[PDB]
Amino acid sequence: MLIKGPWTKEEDQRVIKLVQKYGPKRWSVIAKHLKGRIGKQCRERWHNHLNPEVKKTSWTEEEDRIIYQAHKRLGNRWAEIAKLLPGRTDNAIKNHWNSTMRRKV
DNA sequence: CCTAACTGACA
DNA sequence: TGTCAGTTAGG
Repeated sequence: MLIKGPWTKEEDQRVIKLVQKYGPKRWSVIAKHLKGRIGKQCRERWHNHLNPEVKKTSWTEEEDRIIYQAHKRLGNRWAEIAKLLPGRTDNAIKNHWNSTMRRKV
């Protein structure tokens, strides 16, 4: 039967409302309503740039300058960079770098 | 280039 | 259980 695979439909529609109600710090409970997409699955879709709580402004200049600096000293510490960078959680700035800025300017 | 999607290791 | 560091997948 259908299980795992891409994350959408009865996936976002759940975490999307459950996060705005509880918050991204109860993945253990959030998971219970996602049927099989438990524990980590919910976190995977989220904590990146999905959070409707942060409009998809994306990288351009005022943010593209972050990786160029933040990574230059704390790149391998995406967790703290992300914390000091509201919006792009510990995943957006991580994959962005290793795809877009994969040249360590 | 851009976000999404997951795994292994760690706190 | 959640986070932390890196890699993978589709558009």
